[PDB]
Amino acid sequence: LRIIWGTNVSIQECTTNFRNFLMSFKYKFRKILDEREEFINNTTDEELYYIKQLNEMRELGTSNLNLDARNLLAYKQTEDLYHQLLNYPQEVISIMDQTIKDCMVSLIVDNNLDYDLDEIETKFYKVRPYNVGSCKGMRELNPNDIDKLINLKGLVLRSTPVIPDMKVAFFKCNVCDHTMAVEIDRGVIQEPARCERIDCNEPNSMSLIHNRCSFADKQVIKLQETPDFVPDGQTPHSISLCVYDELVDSCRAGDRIEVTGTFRSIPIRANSRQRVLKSLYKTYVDVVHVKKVQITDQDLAKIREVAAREDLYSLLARSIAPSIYELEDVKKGILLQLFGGTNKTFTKGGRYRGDINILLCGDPSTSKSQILQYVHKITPRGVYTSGKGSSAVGLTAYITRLVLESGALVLSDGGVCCIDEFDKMSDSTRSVLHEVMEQQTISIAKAGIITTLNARSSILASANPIGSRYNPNLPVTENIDLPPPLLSRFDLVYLVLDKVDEKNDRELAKHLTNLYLEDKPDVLPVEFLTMYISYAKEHIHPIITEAAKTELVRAYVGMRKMTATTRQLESMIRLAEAHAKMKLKNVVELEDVQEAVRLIRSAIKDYATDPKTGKIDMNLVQT
Amino acid sequence: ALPSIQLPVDYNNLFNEITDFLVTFKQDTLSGPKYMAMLQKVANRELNSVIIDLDDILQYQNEKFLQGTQADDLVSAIQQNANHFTELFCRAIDNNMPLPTKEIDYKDDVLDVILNQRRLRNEELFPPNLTRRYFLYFKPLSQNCARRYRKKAISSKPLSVRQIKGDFLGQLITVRGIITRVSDVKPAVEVIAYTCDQCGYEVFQEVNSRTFTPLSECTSEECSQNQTKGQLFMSTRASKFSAFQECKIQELSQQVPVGHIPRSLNIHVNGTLVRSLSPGDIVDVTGIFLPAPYTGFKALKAGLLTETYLEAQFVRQHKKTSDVEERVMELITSGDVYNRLAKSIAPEIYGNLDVKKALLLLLVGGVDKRVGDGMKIRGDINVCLMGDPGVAKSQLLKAICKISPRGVYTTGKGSSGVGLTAAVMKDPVTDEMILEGGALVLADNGICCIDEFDKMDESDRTAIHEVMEQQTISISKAGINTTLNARTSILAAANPLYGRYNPRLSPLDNINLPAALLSRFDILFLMLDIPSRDDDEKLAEHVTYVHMHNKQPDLDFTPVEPSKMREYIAYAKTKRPVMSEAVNDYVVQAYIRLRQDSKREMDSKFSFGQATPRTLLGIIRLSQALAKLRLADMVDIDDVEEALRLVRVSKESLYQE
DNA sequence: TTTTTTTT
Ligand SMILES: Nc1ncnc2c1ncn2[C@@H]1O[C@H](COP(=O)(O)OP(=O)(O)OP(O)(O)=S)[C@@H](O)[C@H]1O
Ligand SMILES: Nc1ncnc2c1ncn2[C@@H]1O[C@H](COP(=O)(O)OP(=O)(O)OP(O)(O)=S)[C@@H](O)[C@H]1O
Ligand SMILES: [Mg+2]
Ligand SMILES: [Mg+2]
Ligand SMILES: [Zn+2]
Ligand SMILES: [Zn+2]
Repeated sequence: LRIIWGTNVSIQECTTNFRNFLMSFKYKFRKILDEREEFINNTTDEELYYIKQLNEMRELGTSNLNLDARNLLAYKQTEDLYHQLLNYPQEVISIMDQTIKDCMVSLIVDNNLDYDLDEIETKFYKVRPYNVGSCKGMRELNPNDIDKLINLKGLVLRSTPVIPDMKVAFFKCNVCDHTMAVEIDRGVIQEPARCERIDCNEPNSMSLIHNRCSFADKQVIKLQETPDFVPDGQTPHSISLCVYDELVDSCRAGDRIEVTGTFRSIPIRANSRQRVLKSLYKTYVDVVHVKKVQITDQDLAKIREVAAREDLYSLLARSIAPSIYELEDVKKGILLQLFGGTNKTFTKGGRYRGDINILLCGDPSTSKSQILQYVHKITPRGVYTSGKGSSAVGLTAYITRLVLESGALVLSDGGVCCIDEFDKMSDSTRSVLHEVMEQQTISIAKAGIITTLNARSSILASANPIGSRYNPNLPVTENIDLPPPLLSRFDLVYLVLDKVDEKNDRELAKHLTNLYLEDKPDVLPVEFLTMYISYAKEHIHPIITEAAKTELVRAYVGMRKMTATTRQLESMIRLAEAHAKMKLKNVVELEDVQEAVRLIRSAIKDYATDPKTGKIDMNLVQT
Repeated sequence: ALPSIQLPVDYNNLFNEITDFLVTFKQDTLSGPKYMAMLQKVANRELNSVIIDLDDILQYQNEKFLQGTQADDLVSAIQQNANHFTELFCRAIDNNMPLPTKEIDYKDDVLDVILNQRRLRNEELFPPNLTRRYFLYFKPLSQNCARRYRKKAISSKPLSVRQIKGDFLGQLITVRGIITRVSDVKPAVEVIAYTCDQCGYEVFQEVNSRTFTPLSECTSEECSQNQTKGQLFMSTRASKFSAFQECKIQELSQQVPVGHIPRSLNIHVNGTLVRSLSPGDIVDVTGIFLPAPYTGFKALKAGLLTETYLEAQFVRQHKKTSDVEERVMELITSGDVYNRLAKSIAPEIYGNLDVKKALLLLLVGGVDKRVGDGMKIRGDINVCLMGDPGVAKSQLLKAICKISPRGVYTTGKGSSGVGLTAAVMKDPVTDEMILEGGALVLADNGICCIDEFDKMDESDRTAIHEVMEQQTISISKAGINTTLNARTSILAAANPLYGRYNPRLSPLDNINLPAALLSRFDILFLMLDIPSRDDDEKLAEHVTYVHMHNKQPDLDFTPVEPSKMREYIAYAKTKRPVMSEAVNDYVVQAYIRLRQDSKREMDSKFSFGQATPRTLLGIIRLSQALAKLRLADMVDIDDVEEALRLVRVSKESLYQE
């Protein structure tokens, strides 16, 4: 028979059970295991999930099979195999991959489909199991956990460039030239003492020809343990997980990803010259599967239905920060920034990103920081930090080993960034931020390190007026006291004020008190909301409109006529673009421009802003 | 040439005595044998660590001597050469090891699965530690009995690092000190098993050194039987493994002689005891003190000089059930526990009972709340004390810091803002920037005391703004973009500009603080010192009694002990009450009234700053804390009015003039 | 030398 050493896990019985789990495994098994009998759909449930996946996989011709734990736990034959994998992954996964390969071969031959059986025989079919176990704190790991799949969550601190992973050794005789290939067993080579040709059998003439030898691809990624898992006692740990094969270079830095992989430990040479190994063992993990943090026709239908709703604008605005009371205009602005404008990358004149930049300067206690926390949570690529705890070097780029470290902005490139207490943040680091946001790119100029980097990301700044409470006596510009260039760089500026409105105070107190009532206290499903925003960004592409352009011209002429920098024009342009995107419009409209101007005036409180003196009438503010 | 030396010890006799003790000894005086019961749990795989209490050994020795025996004085014996005796105890445990009971845990244990298989193929063969799954340990002798007396010269007495002397090498000892740093846990092998296909034999190399060299060849018979030369392969599954961690304990400043730098000892921990320690926490540790051998070349370089380390048998913490429950119902039945505790706070200090009450409320802390939408509002409470110099403010803060189990004391000038929050050390090793937990990090789930907070730098003041309102600490310094939970409570001490308050100056001007800062505090106390002949006499009498008698004059008051307050405070903090709607209406009306007052009360003479939602949240936190003290499941309107009274008193102290 | 938090 075929059994796994030290486990009493019969490889033959394992193969038979996993085969029956491959064909004759209805998704009904999974759903019933998950109960949800009110959500069972015959087609999906009665479908042999894995057989359909294998058919679509042959159609795609890929050799990788993502696999959840629940499917194994649903099939009685493979329910035991689930625990077998949990205990002794490597062997189980190897047997399982072989079984998948054989099942594909059977499917092509059984279905007599015109397919290259050699290709499938050549296709190294693999299984990428996921959900193997409940996500456990990495710090919680202990030695006995070694040799087991450990579902893990974390943030990608950094990743190494791919490394040649020696695969099969190739030798050659130095007297008769006869060659032989030694496969790397257990990461070691057993060189032939004498020539494989007994005719020659020359001792030590067999030499390893590095170039002729076979190598694989390996990469390693540092993954930070999430703050949820770690305790207050100490800083989060990180593990340099070793990735291999296609999984290599399958994630950038700052990627909130959940990964399942076997827990691995190895010796380490105490003295490189000698074979003496330190008693303690280096520990790593081999990710068999990676989870990052397709819009189904049903999902698209829901998206378009919500788009049909007129409240879409205000509905999303409230949905992004459901707990926040009021502040609908600020919510709408940040919602637009989440949507972002259109990135018309002109072949000439450079690229023109449709980015949106919103600063929040106003009297404190206004939840601005809480709003920043929300924004960071929402954006899939979020970067939260505070100026005081932030450094310009660490913000954008940090020299290292000679090598460079990505800064906070770099970790936001293609995402949203949050800089709390932006006013407190140093003026020098402010100047650093100026050009990078202006060009959406980091320019580096240092001894031996001189280059530029992509920094296309939105920033959500939170500031406080020079006077702790915004002083209407001081002009708005004086109240903020920020560089006029920097001021222009930002697209929107909400001047939140704590006007003493007994009615509004009553209502906000009601909100907060009600929250207090429920120990654990409409709005879109944040997941569905994110899907909406994504689909809009990727598929929808707003384009300027004739009426829109005419109105923009007239509006900016008025602005400059009343200062209206050209960046103001680009700001309203990108804002109308993001509005159309919010409306799932690939074409801009006059109404988008009108909304852009309206919100521009709102955030600056232009309605209450004094026509002269640069001040704002607090009585006019919120009337 | 290795001359034999007679010594008054017979390991065979001592082993026999050990076996007799284990099988025989039971905690009958306290009450099968308790040690046999533990071994039975081990057979059940219920426990993987065994603690043999030297006090139990002493009790057994007393029983034998009273019976009359050639006692081997094991309890004393273990102290001189602990490690060999630990090995002997482990062997005895194996000898007296009971069979499994109920259901054994070898459902998938590869050892049990294959060890028998290996035997069936075969049908000490393998190292005893390979099969052994129980971590032996020794509890230190209780100093309360000190029955050794003349023998108990200082055995239990914890000794500073410098107090340690090479003579103590190879001997169990006790040390009190703070844990400077703790390494991350790492695995280590007691036994290494190689597998070679040619033999099919799984050899079992056992390693006790810091490092080892691989066998790389088969002495296994099967390869020898065929004359084949085996290519041994490491088998992690087969090889035994144990968790290891390293901790460094440093001398206490009190222990440190004047003009002498503190000394620190490296500590090795293995098995279950790993991770028991926590950095920066005072702890008393007992364990075998052993030399650390070198690598061959570094050994030749060092020669007879040897590194030394400590292997901790047991750990005792000076600070962190039913007994607790009865202890607390005692005070609960006593009643008025709130005011009783407030008075019990700072027994030295006289008066300011309202301040003590507010400090107690801060100690319990407000309920931390998280919303389904994902909102989380800081339940911690922050109070500022702004008063004329020499009014015992610093003394009060130090008293609180001592009172709270996790409290940390700090001064603005002595602490850097970066160090206060977190520091990025460029070169710990290899010039790699590393974040360092600041004083606040040390204060996590604890109270941080900041003196001369007015003298504190304004920039660092803004730095702490983030942490105090928002628990987490976000750091984007060079090479480190990270966030720290950093949940802690803040108490700040400062004095009015120009030293003391000026009635001519407005309260805000005398405060001289950013409005954002001011609001972020839940409470500010404007305690002021005015000459009052009668009050001065009373305070002087109290202080004079305190000097004459160290205990403060009883004044018909009874003060609960620190351990008791900490216990009751933990229990109360466990409550987490939920408030009611009538309270909502009351608090909403009060907040509206206060906001209207501020909206009309901008006058410098009576201007204390505009009311803010943070004020309402602080009021709610104070009410919840009051409920915690009263232990009610829900906040009561009484608590709300009490918190309002506290705030009103804080503000009116000046208005009283 | 160059870059770099951090304290002095
Ligand atoms: N409109 C609002 N809705 C809900 N909560 C609010 C609102 N305005 C203020 N708050 C609360 O007021 C508190 C202020 O928190 P912050 O986020 O620090 O305020 P802020 O606007 O960021 O001003 P800072 O940070 O002090 S400069 C939080 O507890 C918020 O929940
Ligand atoms: N009510 C009191 N009860 C007991 N001792 C008191 C009292 N008021 C003052 N003292 C003593 O008088 C001195 C007051 O100064 P300190 O306690 O050293 O610092 P403090 O100035 O009171 O507080 P600061 O301003 O934050 S340093 C201390 O020696 C106190 O012990
Ligand atoms: Mg805030
Ligand atoms: Mg003082
Ligand atoms: Zn040859
Ligand atoms: Zn062999």
